[PDB]
Amino acid sequence: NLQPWMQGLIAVAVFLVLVAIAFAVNHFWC
Amino acid sequence: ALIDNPADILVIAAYFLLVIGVGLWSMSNIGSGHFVGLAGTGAASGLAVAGFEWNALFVVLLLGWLFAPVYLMPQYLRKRFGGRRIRLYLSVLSLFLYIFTKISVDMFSGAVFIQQALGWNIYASVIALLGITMIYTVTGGLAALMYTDTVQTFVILGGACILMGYAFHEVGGYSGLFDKYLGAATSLTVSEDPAVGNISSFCYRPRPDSYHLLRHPVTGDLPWPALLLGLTIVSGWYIKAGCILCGYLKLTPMFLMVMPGMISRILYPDEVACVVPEVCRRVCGTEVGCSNIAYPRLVVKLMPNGLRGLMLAVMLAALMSSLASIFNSSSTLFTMDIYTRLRPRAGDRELLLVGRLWVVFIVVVSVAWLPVVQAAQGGQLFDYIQAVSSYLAPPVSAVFVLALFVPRVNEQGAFWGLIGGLLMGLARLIPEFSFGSGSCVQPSACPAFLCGVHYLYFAIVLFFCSGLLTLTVSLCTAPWARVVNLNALLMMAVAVFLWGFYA
Repeated sequence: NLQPWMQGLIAVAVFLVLVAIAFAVNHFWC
Repeated sequence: ALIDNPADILVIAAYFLLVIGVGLWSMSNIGSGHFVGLAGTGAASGLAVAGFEWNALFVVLLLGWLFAPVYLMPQYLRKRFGGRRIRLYLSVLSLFLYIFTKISVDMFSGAVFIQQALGWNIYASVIALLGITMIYTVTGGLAALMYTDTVQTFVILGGACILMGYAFHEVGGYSGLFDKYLGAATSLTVSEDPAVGNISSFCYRPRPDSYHLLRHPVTGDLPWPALLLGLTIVSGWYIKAGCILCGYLKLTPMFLMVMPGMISRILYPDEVACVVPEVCRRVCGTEVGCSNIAYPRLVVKLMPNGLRGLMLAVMLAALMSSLASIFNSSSTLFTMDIYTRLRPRAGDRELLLVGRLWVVFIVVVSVAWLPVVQAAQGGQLFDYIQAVSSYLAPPVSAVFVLALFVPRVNEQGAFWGLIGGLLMGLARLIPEFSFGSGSCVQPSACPAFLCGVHYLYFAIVLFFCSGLLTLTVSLCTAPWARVVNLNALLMMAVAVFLWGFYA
């Protein structure tokens, strides 16, 4: 039973991971 | 009645006098329609209604940013497909959707504000609303528009915050609201009609999942898969920093309307949460359900003596501006897109007389439609708006998307697919308006095939089938930017944080 702020931080971390992936893909190749 | 005190009428008259004065001197994102529908759905079903707007943004900006490098609304169809049949058909859908989801709903929200501010009948309310709308339009209201639009959105939202606190102070704060709401229903659950009999507890107690955006995907008011996919489909039909600010102002409504909508059910359970048919009629005007009185009732019975009048005036002024603007747009579309095609002679004065007569015609049609609006989708305005959009727009969105992506589509195939999608959508619009919708108290006789599925899953089905029809027919017939991006991702992160918090 995670607290609401745990869920919010989990969502933020997941989205930041996705953003890092989207930045690394174009950092590597266009 | 509620505003019978001199102060409220004084502020209403002052606000309208200043509006008319600026209009003579001449010679936005959120209106009253949403302020009514969102709050009503929040009172009726919880807070999954806010699962629309947030989701919409997380889609819109995505399709506002992940489509720009690949695409760079109707004008694109005009260049890609050409001709005039698609232009005329898109104009027809635009006019019909303006009548149904922009004019009928705007007058309905107006009649759900004057009704709870004065007590008048629906028709007695829209008559006054349209009279003042005519006064606004004949005084050059559109001549100002953008000039006196920002100020409106600088108060209607700002004042909506004043109500927010006033609403959140009467429920013991934010933490208090989340305990009171689940324990707030009506005390009148007995109907004098023998057929209705005793009312079950399922649809007069607030839903058990009134605090979770992700409702059950099979038995939820707003199923999460349907939510996501249907909204990303509907949003296709309905600079960058402007989009970032739009998202900032699109995140708020959960705290500004949906939650103060939830507060209405717990301060006014007898009225806002009425379940007995005849009790709602004496409260509302309809026996299907009346959450739509959530925000107006809250505004009139909660705001102080002097600011209640200001809130009523601001809501009515924004509704007036929206209604006049949509009337002008509809008239222009009719007299420069369809009527001109029917009459190429292009009369000097006919193109203007026909515009005004069209304005009167759509006023009449939407007035006749008002009873359907007040009793649509269980008496919830937001549900009705999204139902009509789900019934009409997804085919247009499918045609647009497959034109952008697939280069093998044909203009003739596109048009045939569009007519197929419209016919498919009218197989739930017409049957689920003529037979009614009804609440749990009086379920409608609509076949389970049509009304069984949520309108968003129907959006999914209709979009996919319309796309398939378009493709098969087309084949068969004939052959500082860095700073902006950083702010965009910051806003997207904040939005997903809000989603996770209330997941």
